[PDB]
Amino acid sequence: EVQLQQSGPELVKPGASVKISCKASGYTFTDYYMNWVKQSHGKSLEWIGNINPNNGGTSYNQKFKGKATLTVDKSSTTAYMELRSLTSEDSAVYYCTRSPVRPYYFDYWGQGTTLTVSSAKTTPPSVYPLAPGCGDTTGSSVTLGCLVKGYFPESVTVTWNSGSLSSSVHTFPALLQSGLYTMSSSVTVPSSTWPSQTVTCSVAHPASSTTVDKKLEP
Amino acid sequence: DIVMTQSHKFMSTSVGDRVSITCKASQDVSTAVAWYQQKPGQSPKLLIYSASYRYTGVPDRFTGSGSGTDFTFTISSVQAEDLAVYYCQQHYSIPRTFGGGTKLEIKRADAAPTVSIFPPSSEQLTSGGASVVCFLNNFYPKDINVKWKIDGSERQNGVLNSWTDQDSKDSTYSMSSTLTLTKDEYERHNSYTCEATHKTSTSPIVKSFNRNEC
Amino acid sequence: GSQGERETWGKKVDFLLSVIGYAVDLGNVWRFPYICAQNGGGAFLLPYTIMAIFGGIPLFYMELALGQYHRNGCISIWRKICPIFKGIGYAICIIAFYIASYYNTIMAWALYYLISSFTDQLPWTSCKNSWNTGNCTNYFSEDNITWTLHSTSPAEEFYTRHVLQIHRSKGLQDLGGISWQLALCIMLIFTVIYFSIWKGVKTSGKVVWVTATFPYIALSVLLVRGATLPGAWRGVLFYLKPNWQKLLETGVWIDAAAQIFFSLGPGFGVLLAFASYNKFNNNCYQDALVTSVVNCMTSFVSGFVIFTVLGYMAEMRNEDVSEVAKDAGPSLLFITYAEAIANMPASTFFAIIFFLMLITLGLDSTFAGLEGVITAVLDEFPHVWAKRRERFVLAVVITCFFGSLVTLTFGGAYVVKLLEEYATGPAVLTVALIEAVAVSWFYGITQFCRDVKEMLGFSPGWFWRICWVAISPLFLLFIIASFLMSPPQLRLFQYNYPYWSIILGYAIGTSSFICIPTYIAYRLIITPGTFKERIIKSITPETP
Ligand SMILES: Brc1ccc([C@@H]2CCNC[C@H]2COc2ccc3c(c2)OCO3)cc1
Ligand SMILES: *[C@@H]1O[C@H](CO)[C@@H](O)[C@H](O)[C@H]1NC(C)=O
Repeated sequence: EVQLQQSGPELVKPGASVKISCKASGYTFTDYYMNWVKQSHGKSLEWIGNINPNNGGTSYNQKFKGKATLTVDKSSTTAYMELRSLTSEDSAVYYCTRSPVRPYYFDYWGQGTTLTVSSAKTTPPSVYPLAPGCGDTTGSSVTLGCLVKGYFPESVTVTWNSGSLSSSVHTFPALLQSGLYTMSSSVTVPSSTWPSQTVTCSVAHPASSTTVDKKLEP
Repeated sequence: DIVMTQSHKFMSTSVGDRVSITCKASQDVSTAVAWYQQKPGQSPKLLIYSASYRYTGVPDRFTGSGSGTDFTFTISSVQAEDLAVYYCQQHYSIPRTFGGGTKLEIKRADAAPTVSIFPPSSEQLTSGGASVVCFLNNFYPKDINVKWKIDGSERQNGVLNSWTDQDSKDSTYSMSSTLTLTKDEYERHNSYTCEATHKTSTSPIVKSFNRNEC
Repeated sequence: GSQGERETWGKKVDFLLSVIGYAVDLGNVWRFPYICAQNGGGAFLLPYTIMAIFGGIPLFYMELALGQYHRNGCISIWRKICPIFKGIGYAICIIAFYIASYYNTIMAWALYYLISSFTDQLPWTSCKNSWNTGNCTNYFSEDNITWTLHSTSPAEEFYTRHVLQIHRSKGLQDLGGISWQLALCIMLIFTVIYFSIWKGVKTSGKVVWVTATFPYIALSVLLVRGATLPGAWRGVLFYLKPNWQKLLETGVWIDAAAQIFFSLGPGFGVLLAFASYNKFNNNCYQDALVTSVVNCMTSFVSGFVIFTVLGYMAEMRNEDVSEVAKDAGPSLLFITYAEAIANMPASTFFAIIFFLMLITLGLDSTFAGLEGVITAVLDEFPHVWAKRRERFVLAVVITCFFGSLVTLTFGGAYVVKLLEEYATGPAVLTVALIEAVAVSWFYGITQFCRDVKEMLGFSPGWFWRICWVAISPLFLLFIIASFLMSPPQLRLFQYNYPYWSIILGYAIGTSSFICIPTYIAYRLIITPGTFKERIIKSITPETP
C-alpha cells in the first residue's frame, strides 16, 4: 500500500553536508504535503518543515531555517532533505512523513534514517561466537549467543539463521566507549535440534559494508 | 509557538487495565490534537486525529477525548503488543509541536532471572581476547543485582550491564552482564562464576564453568 | 459676470459625510484588519497612530485648507501657486484613470454576487453546478473528510471558475476575452455613479447620505452577528494579540505609514475638490480632524467585523486563524468570508448586505475620485468647457468603462493586481511629496499660516508648521525610498507574475509621471528670459 522508503544510515564528518531521500509510493504523490520530523536520541519529535510536491512549496520552521533544505521530484515521486553544518546534535534519526493539508496529521511515516556525525573512523565489528561450554547440563532448551565487539557507528544488524527461527532471541543494546560500540546477542532454542542441525549467527555492518557470519560450535 | 507538555514521562499499567495518558497544550486548541504510537524500533504510527476521531486501521481499544487545551488518550484493553511510547501533537498553529513522550511500561508478576554464563570462544582466544558473558533472561521487574566472581571474589572492573526494553509478548525485561578480560588473565584462572540477586528469591543464583576445555 | 464666483455645498453634514465617504472603502474593511493582525497585532496601533498624527493628518488638513481657501481645481490652483508644477494636476488625472480601471470591477464582482444572492439556495453552497470540477468537496457532506492538495472548496470554485473565470486565462500574457457579465455589472456601476455625479456636488453629496452610512449598518449587522458566533474569540485573539517584537522591524513602521497615507489619501485632488465648494468663513480644522478620526476608528471596528466571522470560521475548521486568513486580497472577502456567512441562518440576508456593503463602500469613494478630476478639467478650461457638465462627465465615465475592458477579461484579476501594486503607489506618493513640498516650501508655510489665519481666524499651531515643513515630506519620502528599494514580487491564485511584470508596472507607474518634468520643461522651455529669470517668474504666483 502506502510506502515511504527512506535512505540508509549515513556516517558523515562534522562540518560537511548530507542528503537523505524518501521514495513515496502507493498514493497520488501530488495530493499530499511531504514533511520531515527530527528525532534525537532520547528526545521528542521535532517538526523540520513541509514541502508542496507540485511547486516545491517549502514551509520551514524558524528553528530549522537555513539548517535543512527540502526538495522534491515528481518524475520519480521522491522528496529529499539536505543538511549542512553538521554537529553532534544532528546525530539523530530523521523521518519523512506524509500529511494532508487539513487536518494536519502525519498518517504515514518512513522507517527512519540514522545519521551519525562524528570524525571517528568506520570500524568493522569483531564477531565472536558465544557458545555454551561442553560441560553444561543440556535441558529442554539451550541459550546461545554471538558477540559483536568494537565498531562505529551504531549501524549493525545481527540475524539468526536467515531469520528462522527467532521466537526466543534476546538482543542486548550496544554500549559506546572510547569511540567504539560493543553489543551481544542471545537465542533460546530447544535441545532437540542441536547439535544435530546447523545454527549460525550473521553479523552485518552497513556503514563499513562488511558481513561476517559465524556458526556456533560447542 | 506552542509547548506540548506531558508531565508524566513514564506510566505503569497492566495487561487488560484501563490506561489514560494526558496532554497539556500552551493555548486553546479546540479539537486539534493528534495522538501517535511509536513502538520501540518502529516509525511513529498515527492513532488519533482531531482529539476524538480514530484513524483507519486502529483497533477499537484506542480512544481519544478532550476539548480545549487538555486532551486524553485511553486504552481499554492493553495488550502485550500495545507496549510503546506515545506522543501527542497539535495540528492547528504553525509550527506543529510534539509532546515529551510517555513510555507505557507493563506490570506483571515476578519472574526468576535465567542466568547463563559463557566462556570465551576459540575465535576470540585466537584473537587474543577473552570475554566471559552472563545473560539474565526473562525476569521482572527491572531492578536486579548482578555480582561477578572470577574465582569467588566480586569482580567489578570491566563489568557492563545492558538492560533491554520490556517485552511485547510476555512483558519480561532481559539484561546482559559482560565481564571482558585479556587472554593472559583468562589462561591463569579456571572456574568463572556469575550470580544474580533478584526479589523473587533471597538467595542469589550462582552459575559457574571451567576453563579447562569445558 | 457670467459664472464668476463658484457654487457652494448644500449643508455642513453633506460635506462631512462626503469626505468620510471618500475616506472609507473596501480597504478600510479588510486591508487594515489583515495588516494589523499580521504586524504585531494590537501593538500595530502604536505606530499607526503616530504615522497618522505626523503624516496623514497634516497632509489631509493642508490639502483641505488649500481646497477651501483657493477654490481652484487640481490644475488651475497650480497656476496661482507654482505654475511649473501645473503638471501635477495633469498627473493625477492620469493616475485616477488607472485606478478607475480596476477599483470598480471589484464592485462589479460584489454586484455579480449581490444579484446572484437572491436565490433561496446560494450558488456557492453546493458543488452540483455547471462550473465545479471533480475536486469540488463541500459540507453537509460526509464528515471525516481529509483535504487534498488538488481539492477545492465550492466558494473557491465559484469565485475562480465563474465570476472571474480566471482558469480560462494563463496570466498577463493571455487574459482575453471579456466576461460580459462583469461588463454589465460595471456598466450598471458606471450608471449608478453617472446619476450620482453628472449633476455635480449636489447629487454626489446626496447619494453619499446612503453610500457612507450604510456600510456602518452592514458592518453592525455582521458585527453583532459575528460576535454571537461560537469560538469567535480566536479571530479577536489573533487580531489584537500584542507581539511587540515585530515592532522592532523597520518594515512594520513602513507598512503603517503606507496604510494611513493610502487610507486618508491626501494630495490626490479629491479633497481639494471636496473642499473647494465650501464657505470661506466655515471652519475646516475640526472638519479634517474629525473626518480622519472616523476613518481610523471605522477601520478599528471593521477589524472586529472581519475577525469575528474569521474566528467562527477558524472554530468550525481548526484554529490558528492565520492559516484561514493567509491570503489577503479579494479571496479574504469573496471566498473565506462568503463561505463563512454561508453556514449562518438566513444567509440570503447577510450575503445581500455583505456584497451590497462592498458596492456601497466603493461607490462613495469613486464618486469623490471622479469629482476631483472633473473639477480640475472644468476649472482649467472654463468657457471652452462647462458648456454642459453631462458631456464631460459622460466622457470620463465611458472612458472608465473602456479602461476597465482590460480588467473585465478572464485574467483581469491578474491585471487588477498589476495595477493595484505597481501603478498607483509610487506615483501617488511622489506627487504627494512634490505637492506638500511646493505648498510648504515654495509658496512658503508662513504665507500658508497667514491663509489659514485669514481662513479660520487664527494661525495654525507650531505643530502643524513643523509637520508641514519637515515631518510630512519626510513621511512621504520614507515610503518612497522604502518602496523603490524593495519592489514586491507578487503572486495570485497559484500563479507567480513574470519577472518582467515590474517593467510593465514601471511603465504604468511612470507613464503618468512623465507630465511633471516635461511640463516643467514646457513652462521653462516656453517663456524666453534667462534660466534664473524665467524660473523666478515661474515659481512666483500671479501678483494680481
Ligand atoms: Br494610491 C490611493 C490614494 C488614495 C485613495 C483613496 C483613499 C481611500 N478612499 C478611497 C480612495 C480613492 O480611490 C479612488 C477610487 C475611484 C476613483 C478615484 C480614486 O479617482 C477616479 O475614480 C486610494 C488609492
Ligand atoms: C483536480 O485538480 C487537479 C489539479 O489541481 C487536476 O490535475 C485534476 O485533473 C482535477 N480533477 C479533475 C477531475 O479534473
